[PDB]
Amino acid sequence: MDPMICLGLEGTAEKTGVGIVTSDGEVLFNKTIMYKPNPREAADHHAETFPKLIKEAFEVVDKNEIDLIAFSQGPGLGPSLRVTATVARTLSLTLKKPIIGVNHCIAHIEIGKLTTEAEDPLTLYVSGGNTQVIAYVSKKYRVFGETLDIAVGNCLDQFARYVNLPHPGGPYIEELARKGKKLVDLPYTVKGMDIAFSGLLTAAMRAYDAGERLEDICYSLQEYAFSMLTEITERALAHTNKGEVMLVGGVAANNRLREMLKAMCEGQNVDFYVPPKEFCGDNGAMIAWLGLLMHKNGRWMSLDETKIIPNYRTDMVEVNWIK
Amino acid sequence: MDPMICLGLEGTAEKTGVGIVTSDGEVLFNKTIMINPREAADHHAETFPKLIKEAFEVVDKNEIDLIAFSQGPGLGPSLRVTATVARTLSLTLKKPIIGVNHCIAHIEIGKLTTEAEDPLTLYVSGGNTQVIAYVSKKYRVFGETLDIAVGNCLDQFARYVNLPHPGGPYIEELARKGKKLVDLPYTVKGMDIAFSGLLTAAMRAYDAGERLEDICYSLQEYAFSMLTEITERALAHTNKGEVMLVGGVAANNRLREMLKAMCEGQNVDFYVPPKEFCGDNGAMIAWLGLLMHKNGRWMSLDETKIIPNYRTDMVEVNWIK
Amino acid sequence: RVQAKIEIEFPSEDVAKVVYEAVLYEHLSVPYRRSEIDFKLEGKKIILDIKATDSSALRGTVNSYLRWIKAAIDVI
Amino acid sequence: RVQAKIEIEFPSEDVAKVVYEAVLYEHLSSEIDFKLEGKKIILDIKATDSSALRGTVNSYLRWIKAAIDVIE
Amino acid sequence: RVQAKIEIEFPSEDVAKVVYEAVLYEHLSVPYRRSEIDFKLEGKKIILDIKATDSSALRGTVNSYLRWIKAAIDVIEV
Amino acid sequence: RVQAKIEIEFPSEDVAKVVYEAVLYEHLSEIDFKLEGKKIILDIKATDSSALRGTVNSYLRWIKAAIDVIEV
Ligand SMILES: Nc1ncnc2c1ncn2[C@@H]1O[C@H](COP(=O)(O)O)[C@@H](O)[C@H]1O
Ligand SMILES: Nc1ncnc2c1ncn2[C@@H]1O[C@H](COP(=O)(O)O)[C@@H](O)[C@H]1O
Ligand SMILES: [Mg+2]
Ligand SMILES: [Mg+2]
Repeated sequence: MDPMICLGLEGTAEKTGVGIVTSDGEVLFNKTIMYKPNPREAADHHAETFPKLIKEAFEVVDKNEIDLIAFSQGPGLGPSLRVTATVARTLSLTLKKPIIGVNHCIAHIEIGKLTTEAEDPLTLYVSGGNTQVIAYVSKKYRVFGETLDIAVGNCLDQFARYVNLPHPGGPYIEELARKGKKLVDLPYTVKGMDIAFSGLLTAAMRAYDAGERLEDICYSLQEYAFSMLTEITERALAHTNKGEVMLVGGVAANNRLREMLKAMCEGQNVDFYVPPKEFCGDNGAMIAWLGLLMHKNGRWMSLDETKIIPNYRTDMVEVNWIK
Repeated sequence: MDPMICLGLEGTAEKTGVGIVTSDGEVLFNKTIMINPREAADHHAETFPKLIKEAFEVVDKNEIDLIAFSQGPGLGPSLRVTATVARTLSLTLKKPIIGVNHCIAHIEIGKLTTEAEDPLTLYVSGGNTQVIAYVSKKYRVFGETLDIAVGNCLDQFARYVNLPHPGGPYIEELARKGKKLVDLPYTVKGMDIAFSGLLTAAMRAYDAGERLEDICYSLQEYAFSMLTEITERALAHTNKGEVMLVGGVAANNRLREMLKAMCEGQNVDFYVPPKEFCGDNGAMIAWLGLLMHKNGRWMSLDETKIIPNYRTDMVEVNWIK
Repeated sequence: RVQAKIEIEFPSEDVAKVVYEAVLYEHLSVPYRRSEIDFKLEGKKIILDIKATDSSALRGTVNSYLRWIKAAIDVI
Repeated sequence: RVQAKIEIEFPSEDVAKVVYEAVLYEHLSSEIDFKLEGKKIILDIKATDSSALRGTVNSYLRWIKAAIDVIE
Repeated sequence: RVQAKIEIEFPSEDVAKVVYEAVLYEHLSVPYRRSEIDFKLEGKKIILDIKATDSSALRGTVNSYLRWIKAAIDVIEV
Repeated sequence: RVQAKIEIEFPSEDVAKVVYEAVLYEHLSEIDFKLEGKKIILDIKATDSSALRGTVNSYLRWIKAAIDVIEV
């Protein structure tokens, strides 16, 4: 009669995360630690942080009442995913509790549907390493439009460390963007529902070498990138006939991107949802919830099914929790 | 550290059983409670809750990590009650569930509590009569009964001469006083036996007027000799060094006598489990479920449907090498 | 010819699902039926829509399902 | 709460009456409502638990079967 | 060539099994290896027998495996 | 505790001496660092695995640097 409690482990990127949620929407514990600067070093960070986060998690909830252990199985970096996986089944063998392999990208979507009014949304995944448009169509979560080359989150980081800005350059670019107030000539690259930021980036830093003011470039880089994002979202929204639009990922913290997308949504008579700040970026809570979502609806996997999947495709899952 | 604790549920045929064993050989709890298949299922539905309640008094329900149940082979309606009860606990206690083969559970509980390592097992039950050995990476049936089982044959004969339903023991007692064999058919074909032909002639001798005690002696002589024969032949087919006697009929002293004599003659060992572990019990199901799961087998609920005709080679042995 | 509707309400919604899922796999473990059966879960109650040929066919199916459901409840 | 509603249709309205009267009168002792509507016999049963419901259903379905078996 | 043999002893035999089993699946999750490795369990200790081409190749696999083992042990305790 | 033994073969025994002397003299857990013929033996004993990994990384880094000078 008591609700089942799951322990989630997030360790695909730079962020190490541990989460604890129940069968219901309640999140008992959630904490994530970042890494301030390399895949080998990032993996070492997970190996150091994960044991520490678990101590704090086991102080909130006693280890015996943990019924399920979920972990981000992928997609992500090789060495990073291995630490997460190893820690996940280490706990599974110790506590003598089941283990569940969880897709990272869907965990972002499902934690939004739990913390937002989204029922069947078209999700725009905008991360430091991801840029995809995911919707649930034909009994599977599918990517209708996604990025060629790199992600926009990666594009903002790579531009930041080029102009001598702190590593999480995303937020810092947004601040500088307000003071700019002059559009720079940049390439607008959209193909169908797919985008490319490689052409936009190289031209953006060339304009920096040209001597055009950095404030203007930050303003221009955002306007172009987010417009291209808004367009492919609009096309996919019409292609899937959904009634909602979700914005997940770390770049969801961008005020301008929210503004642009919410405006587009108000135009086509659809709703626009963004999760709480704690659940937008990488976190252990979303992995716990999706692991709980799959297992409660009847998915069991043995240890030999828990090997890492660095290139986990969205349509490789089997959605058993959607009515 | 601490060992994993499993709750076993035995509900094949007439006997209801609940067992609790650890990762090690230690047995924490084991109790069994004593025809129409439809009525037998009702018996399980009434008995199982009482025994499980009783089991939770010895071991706290929170300390149960695994739930194993006899998935088959056996009677239809009986197996369904066991399975439903098994996964009801699995959903309640929020612990994994494992489907266990009945016939192999008899063997594995036998390798435990005895010095048997890789034996040729003679399964002699009320509904089963098989010779099972572990050969070529699977547990295989080399010889088995045609028609009915010998355990059933003694029951059908007992309730024919107006004896109580668990006829096995009562025939053995009467067999001692008889001491003269009546001419009965000795039916063995290859590695298989048939008791249907033996039975009809046994009851024919009863109508003829020969003493039931004398008949019991003769019925035992013929039936147990036929069982002993295919066991010896199977022993040569598998090249094993041990012989095991499991099942409810393993309680028979005469059968034990013939086989140990055969084993001492062919220079092989002979093992029989403790009286509590020979017949149907919840302990053997707990151990094999533990055996499979500890070696890394997880199964979801859709893999826990009943298997009334579960073949021995349909399992996948991940616990022996 | 012969129709029946059995409803079993439970104290909480959580208990209803638990009993339902345990029985469900036995509802799908039936190759040959004495009667057509609909076994669904609506909120805190378990619905049983049975349609049979004769009274004897309905009796067999009700005894079977109610045995499973009873066994499930008796465990909790 | 455990509830049940069983309906048994008959060839003629008279046949329904014969069976209805036969079962009602030859078996006098959970809450039960046993009525006859046209060509069909309705049986509304309300019990405390499943075992009690199973017991009363078994009883009535036995009686109804026995009643028909006499006619045929 | 460059060869190495690493041994990691544990307090209990059961603890050794847990770490070993957890790491084992990462030992089989390697499609392309920079050096040949044998990852076995003997009693209370985990044996790690590595044979590589050069020193840099040995360092990569030792770092990887010892990382996994470190992560496994750190979890069991506390 | 946690122990390790690394062996590194070299083309010539003379080359082994050069590398061995280069690491030993330019760099001043329990460690045994000896030279046997054309091979360099490294017997390391640490408290924990993380401690062993740190010291192994150090020596393999130094040996790598020594060889890189010799080879072209
Ligand atoms: N306000 C922002 N504007 C633009 N990019 C951002 C902002 N906040 C975070 N990011 C980027 O989001 C990424 C982190 O996403 P994640 O790894 O999913 O948490 C990094 O590339 C950041 O630079
Ligand atoms: N001492 C005995 N001698 C012969 N048969 C027995 C004895 N005890 C039990 N049986 C038979 O074993 C069967 C029940 O045991 P089981 O097969 O374990 O359920 C029935 O066929 C009994 O007649
Ligand atoms: Mg992410
Ligand atoms: Mg048996």
